[PDB]
Amino acid sequence: LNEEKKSKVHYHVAVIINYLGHCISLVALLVAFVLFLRLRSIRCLRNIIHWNLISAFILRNATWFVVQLTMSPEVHQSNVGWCRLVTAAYNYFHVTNFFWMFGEGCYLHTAIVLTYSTDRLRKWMFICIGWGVPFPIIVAWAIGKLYYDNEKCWFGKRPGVYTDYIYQGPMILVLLINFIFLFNIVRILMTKLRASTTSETIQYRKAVKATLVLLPLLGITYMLFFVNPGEDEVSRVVFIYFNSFLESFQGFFVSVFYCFLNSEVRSAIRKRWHRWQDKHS
Amino acid sequence: DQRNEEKAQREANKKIEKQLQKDKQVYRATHRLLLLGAGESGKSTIVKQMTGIFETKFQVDKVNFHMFDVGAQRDERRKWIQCFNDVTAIIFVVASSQTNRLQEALNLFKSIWNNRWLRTISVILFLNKQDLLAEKVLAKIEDYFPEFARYTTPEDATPEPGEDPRVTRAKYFIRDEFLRISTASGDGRHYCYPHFTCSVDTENIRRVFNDCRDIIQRMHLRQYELL
Amino acid sequence: TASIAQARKLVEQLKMEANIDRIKVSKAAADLMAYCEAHAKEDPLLTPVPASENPFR
Amino acid sequence: NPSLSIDLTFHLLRTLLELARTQSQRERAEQNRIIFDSV
Amino acid sequence: ELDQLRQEAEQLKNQIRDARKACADATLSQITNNIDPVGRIQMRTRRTLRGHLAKIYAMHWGTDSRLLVSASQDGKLIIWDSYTTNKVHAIPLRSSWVMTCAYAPSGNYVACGGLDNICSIYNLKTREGNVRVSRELAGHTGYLSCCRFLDDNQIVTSSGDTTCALWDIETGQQTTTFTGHTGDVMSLSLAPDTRLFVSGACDASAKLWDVREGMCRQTFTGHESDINAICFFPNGNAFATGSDDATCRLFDLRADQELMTYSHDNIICGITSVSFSKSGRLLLAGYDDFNCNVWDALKADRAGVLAGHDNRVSCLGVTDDGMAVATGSWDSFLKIWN
Amino acid sequence: QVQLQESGGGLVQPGGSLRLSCAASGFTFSNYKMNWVRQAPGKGLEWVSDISQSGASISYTGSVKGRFTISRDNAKNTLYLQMNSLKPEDTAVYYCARCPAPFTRDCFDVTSTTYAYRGQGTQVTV
Ligand SMILES: CC(C)CCC[C@@H](C)[C@H]1CC[C@H]2[C@@H]3CC=C4C[C@@H](O)CC[C@]4(C)[C@H]3CC[C@]12C
Ligand SMILES: CC(C)CCC[C@@H](C)[C@H]1CC[C@H]2[C@@H]3CC=C4C[C@@H](O)CC[C@]4(C)[C@H]3CC[C@]12C
Ligand SMILES: CC(C)CCC[C@@H](C)[C@H]1CC[C@H]2[C@@H]3CC=C4C[C@@H](O)CC[C@]4(C)[C@H]3CC[C@]12C
Ligand SMILES: CC(C)CCC[C@@H](C)[C@H]1CC[C@H]2[C@@H]3CC=C4C[C@@H](O)CC[C@]4(C)[C@H]3CC[C@]12C
Ligand SMILES: CC(C)CCC[C@@H](C)[C@H]1CC[C@H]2[C@@H]3CC=C4C[C@@H](O)CC[C@]4(C)[C@H]3CC[C@]12C
Ligand SMILES: CCCCCCCCCCCCCCCC(=O)O
Ligand SMILES: CCCCCCCCCCCCCCCC(=O)O
Ligand SMILES: CCCCCCCCCCCCCCCC(=O)O
Ligand SMILES: CCCCCCCCCCCCCCCC(=O)O
Ligand SMILES: CCCCCCCCCCCCCCCC(=O)O
Ligand SMILES: CCCCCCCCCCCCCCCC(=O)O
Ligand SMILES: CCCCCCCCCCCCCCCC(=O)O
Repeated sequence: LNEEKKSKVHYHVAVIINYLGHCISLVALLVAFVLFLRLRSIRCLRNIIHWNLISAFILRNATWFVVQLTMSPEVHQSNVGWCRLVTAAYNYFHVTNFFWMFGEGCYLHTAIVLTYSTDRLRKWMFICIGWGVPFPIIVAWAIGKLYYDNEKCWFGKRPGVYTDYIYQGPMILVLLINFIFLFNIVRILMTKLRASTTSETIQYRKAVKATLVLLPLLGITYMLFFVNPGEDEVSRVVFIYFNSFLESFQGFFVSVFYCFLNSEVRSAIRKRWHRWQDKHS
Repeated sequence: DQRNEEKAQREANKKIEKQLQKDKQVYRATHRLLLLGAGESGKSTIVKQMTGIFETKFQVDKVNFHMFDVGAQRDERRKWIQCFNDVTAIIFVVASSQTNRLQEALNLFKSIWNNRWLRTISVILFLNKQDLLAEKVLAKIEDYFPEFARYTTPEDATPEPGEDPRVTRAKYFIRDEFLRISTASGDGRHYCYPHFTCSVDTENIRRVFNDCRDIIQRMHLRQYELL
Repeated sequence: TASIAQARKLVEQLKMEANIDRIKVSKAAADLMAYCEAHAKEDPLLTPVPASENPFR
Repeated sequence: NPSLSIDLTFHLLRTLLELARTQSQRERAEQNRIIFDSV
Repeated sequence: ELDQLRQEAEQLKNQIRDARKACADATLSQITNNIDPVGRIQMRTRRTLRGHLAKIYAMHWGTDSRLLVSASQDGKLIIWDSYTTNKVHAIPLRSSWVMTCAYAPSGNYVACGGLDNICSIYNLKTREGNVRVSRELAGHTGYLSCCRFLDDNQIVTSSGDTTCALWDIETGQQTTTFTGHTGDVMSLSLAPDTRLFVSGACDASAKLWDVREGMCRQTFTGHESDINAICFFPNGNAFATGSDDATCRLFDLRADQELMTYSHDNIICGITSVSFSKSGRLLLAGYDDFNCNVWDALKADRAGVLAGHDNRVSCLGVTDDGMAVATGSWDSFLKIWN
Repeated sequence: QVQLQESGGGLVQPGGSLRLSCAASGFTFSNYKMNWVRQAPGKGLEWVSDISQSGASISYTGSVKGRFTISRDNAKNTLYLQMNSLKPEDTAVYYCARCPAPFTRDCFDVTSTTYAYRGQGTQVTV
């Protein structure tokens, strides 16, 4: 009937990677959440967008733990309702995470390129484009799975059925936008560096550092090795390990770089540590 | 009895919060500038082309700029210049040239650039009287500076055609005299933008517009810890 | 010949400030000590106040 | 059968569930071979 | 004609210095050895008033210890309620740069001034429901640095043209003028009986002016840099000055010299605002190292540290009953320490 | 009380040398960067030179470069200025001025009309 593959010894180990970094991602993200509950003098719009992105990563990782705990072949055989509920909630939080990375990219592009149009942005537009726009997409996906393909907890893939792409259609399109803006930003960054740096070595190093910091924020790590060619070979192992490491450590990298290595947040932590030292001493 | 007074104070607080939100939306759109210079610099033609303080409201491409000009004050500048700590730019206008004016301008720019509270505000430099430099070079810049004869013309910039080599040599010498004390202890938090202007020129407003755009872009790159 | 009037005003100001009777340092210090020690009971910043009398809690 | 990097979670879930199904299928075939050897 | 007058002035200064050395019996630190020290002062931030956009530059408490004004450089003068943290009033200003503000002892008028050289007096008798510019005082040739009310009719102002003035609110003319300084008069402090007032300038000197006579009484020169703030003792016989050389100095009016010098090795930041408590034991000093210090006025020992601000603390005020301390810094945040 | 006393001057021959002394009393000498500023008859004040707190950063005006020597003694509490190879243009009233703030580099109001942290000055006629 069927024959086992030689990549099986790899596969479970990759799952162990998904059990490692996601856990320490919480050890970043929730802690970062507490920072945005304490520091009230940092309430500009940029920190609000970053805090909403951290909340989206927290909800996605918590729903991912729920997914990895409540799935079994006995639940996969018979189509139960809460299985479809957990699948729809995970897809909703994933689309919400991508639209908040879109909000990060739109705010950064409207902060650097359209410099004089930065005050036109308001908080309610980003809230309604982050938490609002995924709702009709997930409702349309639920209707399409209710009427076309309603087997195997709505995530079983049948050939000739393209009902999954109705939630994957805009996302990669969003990801396309998250490429293009970044390119323009890098151009403007060069327009600063050549003005401010007299050494070729320093400016390229700072541009590479800014690019490697900005890549996990906009989520362009998914576009690094995106489509498998299709041949049953060792490229599937590279696909699984590369995408598993990036999807597990993306939220950790975003949280650490934008919270713990920021100068204002470190200065506020040093001020509060001196206040606690003066109180205890 | 106290419930009605508390409800009246809550309604007054809601009205004042709505008015302050509208005033915040008005306030964060306008960009404010500080025009500063000497007496013989020629700021009158500058304010005619584009009381204690002088107000100037204008707009370019639907972007409101409010310029503040210091008027009936004294020479004691060490107490009120701390008030201009949240402006986006200090437009420092001096004229190239009686007492020595350029050394006083260099000392004033050195005191502004090395101030404790003026480490975040960028200075847009303007050299106003270039025609006076072209007229006074024919029949006094070599007397006050002994390093004017032992100075080479910078080749990294393109000079305007139809001019004497001594005029552009003195121009870039004054530019390098400002950039020596400008590029000494800057450390990337605040920058200087030297420019060359004349009397009848309407291209200065676009220069101030582009320089303030560069200042806000460098501020947003500083807040993201990219630059 | 413009600062001569300012010099005359400074001379007259020093002559007005010269003829005074300066009180001793120890007597004024004891007066400030007695004033600071007498009003020590009604200082809400020196002595910590309870939650009832404090309107800011 | 194209897959995407974004849908990596459900891809790993489908591979793990298909591996569990073929493992249970091999276990049931082993039990059936025990029944055939006994009876 | 100048050499003889300068030598006569030097001889008179030498006579004043010899008289001050002859009247100096003993220091205060030698006789305050048997005094019980204060100890650790723990003041927490009870209320936090966040309604300003630009930097809060000045504030003043009311007579009823409940309402307080706060002026910012965005063009706002907000009258806050300290108990129920509600905004009672918000006055938009004509000139956006305002360096000082005042509150009436009766609670009816509010003054403000800045770089426009005009003292604007607003009335809080809202017959129509909205506040309006009740008066404008324009007779100074320099920036208005500080202003305080004597009563509902008179107002003492200090300007940056080395002059102080006494204005009548009804007529609009200077009653008397004060011209004895050579630098910018940074601040002034009225006496509790409203008879005399001190004024410190940028020549490291504080002069004691009379309101009724209109001439200087005494001069105090004990600092090394610009005197930024001054405040009276609660009885009205001594005062304390804060300067830019990170040293505070408590002077006496009767002894005509300094009594105490407050300094420390780690403090290299100038003082912005000084204010005593109600009794006179604690002395509050707002430095430029993002925190305030509570000194013991009798033993010169730093008792407390008020560290809750992010930027330069510009204004500090103590209410009349001594219940709380309002500090306002350049991060647009008022904090009510208690 | 802050007091600055100047010493030296007098009518000398052109091309000769001279030495000005500045005695300070009433403050800490090792905290303030100090300046020499001259005022010509019939003209305004103009800045001559300055020395920092430690004495490492010494700067001059271009018209007085290589001919003036400004030094300071923190223990002896004094400020010296050696002037060799003079010119008949240097006849002025000289002042030793103090910057108003300690532990800083900026000096705003040194060359001003009414500044109180400078001495009475000395007359040098060449
Ligand atoms: C249980 C295992 C994973 C160890 C967890 C360590 C946790 C409990 C520790 C380590 C780092 C700590 C944080 C360090 C800094 C701050 C900023 C402060 O303003 C709020 C508390 C907060 C957020 C601390 C909360 C407790 C904390 C999160
Ligand atoms: C916002 C998202 C995370 C909400 C997800 C709802 C989750 C937390 C709830 C809703 C239905 C719940 C399930 C209800 C029934 C069962 C059957 C039991 O034998 C195992 C637990 C399990 C499977 C529960 C697990 C938790 C569960 C899946
Ligand atoms: C709005 C976003 C979060 C998507 C929500 C999807 C979930 C909560 C909703 C949308 C469609 C709903 C389904 C509609 C029809 C049926 C058939 C019924 O015999 C069993 C329940 C079941 C299967 C419902 C279960 C819950 C359901 C799957
Ligand atoms: C899909 C099911 C299982 C879970 C759905 C969770 C939804 C209902 C919850 C979780 C997170 C919530 C959002 C959290 C934050 C905000 C910002 C606030 O200013 C407006 C409401 C808003 C936008 C909430 C709307 C409701 C919300 C989106
Ligand atoms: C460095 C960060 C991004 C983590 C990336 C881990 C990568 C570099 C490592 C971890 C697991 C490794 C794989 C382990 C096993 C194999 C099978 C072998 O026949 C080909 C190489 C290959 C496919 C390795 C390629 C490199 C690899 C994917
Ligand atoms: C901190 C690093 C965590 C991630 C590290 C992942 C590395 C996994 C490598 C597994 C190699 C297995 C090779 C098996 C060879 C075979 O039998 O086919
Ligand atoms: C595990 C915790 C999950 C929390 C999910 C809900 C997140 C709520 C986010 C609230 C955003 C509010 C933005 C405005 C903040 C403000 O300036 O007051
Ligand atoms: C806002 C909507 C929230 C929806 C929460 C879940 C409601 C639908 C759950 C469907 C469970 C179906 C279980 C089997 C049906 C049955 O036979 O009883
Ligand atoms: C911004 C719009 C993005 C939406 C993309 C629309 C294309 C959806 C493709 C799948 C639609 C459902 C197809 C069901 C299978 C069928 O063809 O019968
Ligand atoms: C306009 C939005 C673009 C979003 C991209 C979504 C991609 C949808 C692809 C649908 C392909 C349908 C082809 C069916 C062919 C067939 O019948 O076999
Ligand atoms: C934006 C989408 C781009 C998609 C690009 C897909 C490129 C696929 C390349 C596959 C190469 C596989 C090589 C395997 C070599 C090996 O056996 O190790
Ligand atoms: C090697 C991976 C470790 C993962 C650790 C996750 C939690 C990190 C917490 C860091 C808190 C930093 C707080 C500020 C430190 C400081 O600069 O004073």
